[PDB]
Amino acid sequence: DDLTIEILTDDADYDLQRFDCGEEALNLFLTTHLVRQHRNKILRAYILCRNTPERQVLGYYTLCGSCFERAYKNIPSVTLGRLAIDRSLQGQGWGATLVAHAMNVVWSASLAVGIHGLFVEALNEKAHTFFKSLGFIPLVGENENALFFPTKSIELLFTQ
Amino acid sequence: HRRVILNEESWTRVMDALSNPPSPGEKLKRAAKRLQGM
Ligand SMILES: [Cl-]
Repeated sequence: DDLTIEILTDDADYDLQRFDCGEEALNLFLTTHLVRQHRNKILRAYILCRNTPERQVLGYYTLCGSCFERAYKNIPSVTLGRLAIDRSLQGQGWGATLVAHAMNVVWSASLAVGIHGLFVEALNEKAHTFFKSLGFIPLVGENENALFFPTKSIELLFTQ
Repeated sequence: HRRVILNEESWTRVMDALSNPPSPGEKLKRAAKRLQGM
C-alpha cells in the first residue's frame, strides 16, 4: 500500500484543502487549526497520508494527555479527541487502523511513564457504535460522549 | 478534546474495566494486523 501513519512533521508541508470526511467540523479543524495546535503543543496530531512528497492527507487523529477523576481518586490517561477518515478511503477499515496506531502510541507511553487507559470522544451515534465495536466501554450520563479502553487490553492486543 | 474527565457511575465502569480488562475483539485484531505490516 501507498499509505502511511506518522506524527505531524514540524517543518513539512501537507496537502489538506481537498480532505473530506463528511463532517464539516472535522474538515475545518484540519485545514485551519490542527497544524497550529500541534506546533503550539495543545495536542499531538497524527496523519494518514499517501507517502508522496506532496503529502496528501486522507485521514487524521489527535491525542492529548488527560486525567479522569470522580465527583477520591485520579486516572492518568490519554484522550483521542478527533478521528476523521477521507470519504475516498471509507469502507476499508482505516478508522480502526488509526485507533490501533493511537493505542500503540498510548501503550509505548504507558511503558515509559505509566498511563492506565485511553478515552475517546464520540459526538454522534455512528462513532459511538464504531468505538463500541472496537471494545471501548461506554460511559454514562454527563460522560455519555466518552468511551474507555484500558492499557492492559492494549497490551493484550500487541502481545497475543 | 477533554483533559479533565469528571466521572460518576462511569467511574465504576472504568474501575471494572481496569480490574477486568476487555479481550480485544476480531475487528480490533484485524486493524492491529493491518497496522503491523504497513
Ligand atoms: Cl473503519
